[PDB]
Amino acid sequence: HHDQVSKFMKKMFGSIESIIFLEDFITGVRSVEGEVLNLNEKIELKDSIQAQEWLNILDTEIKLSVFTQFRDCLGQIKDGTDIEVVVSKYIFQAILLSAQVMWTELVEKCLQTNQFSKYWKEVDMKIKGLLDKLNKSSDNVKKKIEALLVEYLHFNNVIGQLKNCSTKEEARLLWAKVQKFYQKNDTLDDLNSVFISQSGYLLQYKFEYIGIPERLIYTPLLLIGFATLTDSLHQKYGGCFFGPAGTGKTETVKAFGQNLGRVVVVFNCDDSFDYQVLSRLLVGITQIGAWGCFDEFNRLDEKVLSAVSANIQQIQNGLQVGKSHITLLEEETPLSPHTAVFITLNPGYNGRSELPENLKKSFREFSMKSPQSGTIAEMILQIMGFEDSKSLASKIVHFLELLSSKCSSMNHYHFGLRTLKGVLRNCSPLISEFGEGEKTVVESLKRVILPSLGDTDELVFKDELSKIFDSAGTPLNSKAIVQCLKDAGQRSGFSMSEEFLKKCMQFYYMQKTQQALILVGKAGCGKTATWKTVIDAMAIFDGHANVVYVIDTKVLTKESLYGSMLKATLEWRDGLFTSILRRVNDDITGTFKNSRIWVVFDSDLDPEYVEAMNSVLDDNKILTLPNGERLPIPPNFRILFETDNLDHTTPATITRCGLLWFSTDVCSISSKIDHLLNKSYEALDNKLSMFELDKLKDLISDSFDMASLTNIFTCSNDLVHILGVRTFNKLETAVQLAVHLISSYRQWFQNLDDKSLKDVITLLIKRSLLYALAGDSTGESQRAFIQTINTYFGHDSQELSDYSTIVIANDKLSFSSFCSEIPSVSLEAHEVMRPDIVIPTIDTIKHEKIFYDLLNSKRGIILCGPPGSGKTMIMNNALRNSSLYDVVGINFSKDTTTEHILSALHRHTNYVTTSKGLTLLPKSDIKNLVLFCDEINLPKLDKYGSQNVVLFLRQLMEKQGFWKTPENKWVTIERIHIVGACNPPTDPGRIPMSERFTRHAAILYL
Amino acid sequence: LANADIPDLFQGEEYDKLLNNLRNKTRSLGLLLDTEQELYDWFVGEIAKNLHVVFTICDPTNNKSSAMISSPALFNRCIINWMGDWDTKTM
Amino acid sequence: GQFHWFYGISIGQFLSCFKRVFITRVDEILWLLYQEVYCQFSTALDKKFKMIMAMTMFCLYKFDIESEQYKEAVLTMIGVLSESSDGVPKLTVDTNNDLRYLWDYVTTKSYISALNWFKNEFFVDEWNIADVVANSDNNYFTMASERDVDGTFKLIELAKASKESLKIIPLGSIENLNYAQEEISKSKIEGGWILLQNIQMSLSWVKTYLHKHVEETKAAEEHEKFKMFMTCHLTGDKLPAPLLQRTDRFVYEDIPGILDTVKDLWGSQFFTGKISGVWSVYCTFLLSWFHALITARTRLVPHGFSKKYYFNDCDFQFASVYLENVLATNSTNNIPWAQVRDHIATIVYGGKIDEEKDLEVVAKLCAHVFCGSDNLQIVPGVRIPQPLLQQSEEEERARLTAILSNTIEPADSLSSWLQLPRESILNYERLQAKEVASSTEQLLQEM
Amino acid sequence: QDGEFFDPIISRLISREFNHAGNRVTVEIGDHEVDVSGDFKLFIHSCDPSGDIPIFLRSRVRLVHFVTNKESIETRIFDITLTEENAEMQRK
Repeated sequence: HHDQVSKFMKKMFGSIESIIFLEDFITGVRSVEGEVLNLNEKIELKDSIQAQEWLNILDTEIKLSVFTQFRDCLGQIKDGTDIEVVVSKYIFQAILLSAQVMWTELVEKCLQTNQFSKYWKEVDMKIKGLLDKLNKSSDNVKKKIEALLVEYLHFNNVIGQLKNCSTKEEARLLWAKVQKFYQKNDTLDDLNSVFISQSGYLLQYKFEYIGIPERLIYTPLLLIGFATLTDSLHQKYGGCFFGPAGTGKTETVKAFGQNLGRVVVVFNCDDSFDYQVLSRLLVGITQIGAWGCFDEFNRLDEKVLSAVSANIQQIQNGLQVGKSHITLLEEETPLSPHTAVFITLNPGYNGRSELPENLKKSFREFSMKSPQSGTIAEMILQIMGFEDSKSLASKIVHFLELLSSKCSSMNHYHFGLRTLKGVLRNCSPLISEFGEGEKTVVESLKRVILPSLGDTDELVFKDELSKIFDSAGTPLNSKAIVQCLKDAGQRSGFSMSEEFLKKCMQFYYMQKTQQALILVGKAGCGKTATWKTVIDAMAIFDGHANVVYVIDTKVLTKESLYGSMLKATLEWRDGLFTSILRRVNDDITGTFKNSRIWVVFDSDLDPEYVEAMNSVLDDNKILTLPNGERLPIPPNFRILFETDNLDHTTPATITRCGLLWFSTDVCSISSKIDHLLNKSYEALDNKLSMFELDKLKDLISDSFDMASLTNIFTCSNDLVHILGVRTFNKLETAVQLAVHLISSYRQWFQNLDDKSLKDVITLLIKRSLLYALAGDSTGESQRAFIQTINTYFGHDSQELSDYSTIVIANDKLSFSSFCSEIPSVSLEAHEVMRPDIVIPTIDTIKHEKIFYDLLNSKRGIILCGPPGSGKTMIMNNALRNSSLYDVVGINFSKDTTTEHILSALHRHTNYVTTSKGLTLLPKSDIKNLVLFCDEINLPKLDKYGSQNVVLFLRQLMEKQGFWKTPENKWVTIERIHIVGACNPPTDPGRIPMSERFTRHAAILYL
Repeated sequence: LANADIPDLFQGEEYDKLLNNLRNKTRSLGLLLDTEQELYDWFVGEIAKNLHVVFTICDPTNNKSSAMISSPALFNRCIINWMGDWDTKTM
Repeated sequence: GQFHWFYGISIGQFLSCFKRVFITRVDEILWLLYQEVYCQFSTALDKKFKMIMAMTMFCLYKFDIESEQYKEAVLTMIGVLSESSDGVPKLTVDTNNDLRYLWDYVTTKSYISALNWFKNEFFVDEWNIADVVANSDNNYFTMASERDVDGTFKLIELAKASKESLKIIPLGSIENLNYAQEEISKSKIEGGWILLQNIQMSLSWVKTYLHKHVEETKAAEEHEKFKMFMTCHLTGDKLPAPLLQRTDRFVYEDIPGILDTVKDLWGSQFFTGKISGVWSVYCTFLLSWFHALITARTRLVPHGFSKKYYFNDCDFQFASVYLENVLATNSTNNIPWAQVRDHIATIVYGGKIDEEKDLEVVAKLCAHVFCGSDNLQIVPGVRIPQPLLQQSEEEERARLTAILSNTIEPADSLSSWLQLPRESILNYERLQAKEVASSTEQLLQEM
Repeated sequence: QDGEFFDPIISRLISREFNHAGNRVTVEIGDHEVDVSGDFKLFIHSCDPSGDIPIFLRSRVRLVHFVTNKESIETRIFDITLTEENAEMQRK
């Protein structure tokens, strides 16, 4: 066949992907990058020809063909030809070398004359000329221009530096440090004609094809690395750089190779890599005379490491001596003296790693350091469309550096270069709106850096931003978004406060640039409100619908969520995160093109889960399967993360995504109430006449004013709270209770006295307010708080007593206020011990009444208290009595799963497939069901520290529906209640609960 | 001990097989139970009255044996009894 | 042995030592023990642990033997050397005089002296590796040392002065280990001395071939007078304990002065022949001083360099290679000097340096050692003038050797020569005092 | 050879438990009931004192220390001292 060899070339060459034929004749080869190289002589083939014979000719011709394309091109530029001309007809590898040789020649003479300025503009113009050519160019040649730009920037940078030198000695020093590409206008053996000088040392360009690789930006640091590599190689020693991950040590060795026309073979060591394969590859590298880099050499297993390290010595000892043949893998194999071994050394937990002893007198160790960013910044600004790239790069860095020294040391704050690359990345669309000016940079600083800052640091940013550079007075997209945001919130129930507008604005501007968004804040900050409000405002402003998928991240396993593979049958089933993407990608049967897709993760985020998606967070925007595939994500599809803390996540994960730190709650105590009330009234409209509703909403408004409550909520803090929850999150507990207690007595509000009516209202409100602030209190404290309520409420208004109650007649509508009445119990001998026996107390009735009231509200209940305090019985007996609710008992243990909860429910529940909610999970019988979760603070948490079972209940409490673990669909639970008992978490055995779950609970400490 | 069943042992199909066998024995004894809930509560109640766990821990000082006494389930539903030393008379 | 792997002792080693103690009577034999133990086991420890075992063994004897007033006085002194406490001990006319002489060392802020006080008080001949080897009655020895030095060259003069028969064997590649195992079996029959340079690197082989080989060779006692030596590095791969216990142990703690190392660097340089300019030999002389000045700084840390850095004869070689190359590619005009410093200070030697603090120190050394017109003055006493017009290459070798022979290294060398302050040296002396004093108190209370 | 690590099953063989028969003597090991000889002997050997054995075993087991301690040095220096101090009485 012949054509079937092209597959295997990718491996044995590294640069090329597939080979080009005219069948009888080989016209050329194409690289993994897409670039097409054509040979000088097309190599003739016959059927009875061997692969080894024909391919060997190709390796030779592929190098010659590069020299041809190089000399052809170099000669052209020498004859005053614009570089824009050359690009279109010559392969990158060739044009790059031609530039380098001419550049070097042109600057070499320019050191003598000192005619730098004349050459500088000249170069600068070629840069601008290349840039504008790129905008109008075909994607393939688009790679080639960009790759060349990296180089031309290097050229001009060095010249500019050279212009600046105090003297000529200063210029000859700087020039010596640089990689100078010389050609011999003397000689034969053309493959050996090009050589490279640096620090006085020379190094022959071998002519291997490199294709068009992603070329690293030239840094002083990069040249120094190149300089150490050349210094080791000159004395026939191995190059080795140790240092922290992400310092680009292998990329350097890749680039150092390219600069010299070499495709480096990189061994990723200990990625479950066989010794037998490496031993083969080492023989091949010593024969073919290639460069091998050991990528993260440190990570090898001791048996392997010994064996490998000893082999490597053979090679490096063979070179230093120059032995023609060296023995390794117990066979006599010949050694090319062009061969080199490179070792990159990532650090361990213990320290920056070391080479094995034998390798210490065979290699030269060097310390890679992160690049001082200024130099990277300037080039990046140059590429976009500079304005003054030098001033911005100095100014941006100074400012970022300044923030770092001037802001508080906060965990998630990164003012490292990653951050400035990000400011710069965000800058490009921004430039489109405004200018390649500082002003566009200024805006991008506050688009990225500001959404992640917290109030103290928020001014430091503003103070030092104006201190370093002042740009402008007025902002675009100022009116238009804002009225679309106000209109969305009025509709949603929300209040546009300073902060809620702010964090809504911060968010709007970020979705634009960022595709992964993070929202971090305390439980009940306003996140769900911010994004649900902004996303809603965009369907008003753009006209694009949204399709939101809110998933609890840590309720499901990595297997339930990304895609789980079974070890033996290798049977691949979808998951949750991947399956909702296949609607958009695989079969966009309906309208997805014009829609916006948002996949929200409401639960706490951890390394293991984000690592399994890191590819979407990368510049890739594709999903990588454990087995089988990569699925690409559209620009519509945005992933949000709402969470309470970050401690677990990596700085690398933050800096890929857009981070939105909610310093404080978006909204005022009052404003919360306001929304809460109206949210409660809407529920009632479905089960209450408008005449009734209109009158009852009027009552609420005139009974409780904010001025009184402000002190009440303030005094709430001056109090000892078991199972602590903050004041702001306790609010929903008041209003939901209060409105239900008043809708309770609705009928007796028709005919009752208007002064007396207010007294019924005020009493209920004083009651509902008590359990919502002091319900989880000692009750020794409750009694104390009761007086505090009475104090701050109107003096004349019906005062609260410990056992204060409102009573109406058995057989006739009536109205009077009497408290503490008890039915009297007589039980037989056999009855004495029974799992369901209550001897009612003044306090059993007190708790059983309030407990029942909260369920009428349908707010979840946490009964916290000591063992044998009766929290289980009070809950059980109030419900074992009534026809309405039916109890279901689950005991939690240190390690209980979310399936146990489901299985216990399946016994008393019946799924119905009604088209109204799709799947629903009401109770197996008509009337309401109550899950009693006993020992709720018992199940343990992921090593990160996140109890999924609790988050699952939180899913049921907040979302009201859950995702099916195997079948992968949304089922909305109907009419089911969550109640829990727990012990004080000061007790041993006990686990601290997430505020994000306890916020939806009324807590009664008994 | 907190419940009187281990949920995991009998789940899914093995829940259905248990549930089938449960109906057989319940009727054999002479009682049919209207609901699915009425059945399981017989099963659990039977375990609670027929299975009896005695723990023998030697050094309660040991961190693994401390975890026994610690465990709430065991602590509440067990009768803790002390025999820690032989007295001079019993010796 | 708990702190360090090489510091092992068997019960039999203590017994054999106590037998040598023979071949108020109880009081004299006791004093014979302490001395003989200090004599045999001081050798297998480094200078820090020598001083630790000195101060400890001194208090192990004198607390039982002398007064209770003695006990708290010396202990309140060891507390001052450490950072435990500061006090003036209980003072009595003529009551104690040796103890009164010690506090004089501690109060004079002189630390090294007060630490060695306890060594002199043993009244023992501190055995020279030769004496130890001569006494020792085994054909095997492992001498570990810090990477700064190697006792390879001490062994050459040790063999020359008695019994000759020196055979240096590098363990390098398959060839060296393979040639090595051949030279081992043949030298024991012959009776020649053998050296196994830097075994730690070739160690995987040790556990298979040497571990069995040395264990099996109880006929090595039967074989001709022969002695095998192995060189280790203390900071480095941990030798098998069973092989280690079987073989005798020494720590080469002998550190050369600045001037001595300059003379030792320059010494070999004539063996290379002649391939370069007369001028070059001046630059090779410059590097000789430079290398001997950074190596001298390497030990002094933290005051001095931030971490322990190791510099090699490879670092000199890579530096001299660059120097030959710069003089080969440039004219003989002196001014090439600018990029000579940069390349030496940042690639050749600054390569291993990772901390920015220390990278500036290597540069500031190059500032002084390399750039220098007419007069350099490397050290306070010694001036190096640039090559004369006569341009004799044989004269200049002899001139530059003569400049070494003229000078004698001062008392204050580490502060005068390495341009770092005197107050830093004292700070360092104080800290190594604190380390010895601490570890001794810790040891006493533990027993 | 490794006493530190010890599985439960030997357990009935450590406590002297048996089910006696007309001629045969059986011991339960994990599952199978196996016949005991009586010519059969058991020793458990351990190398490190650092390794802790189960309380079950330690109580049924006769713990004997073949360890050449630091305490052994005091005993053994007296024998060497007396041979060089009063050779007439150490001989006798």
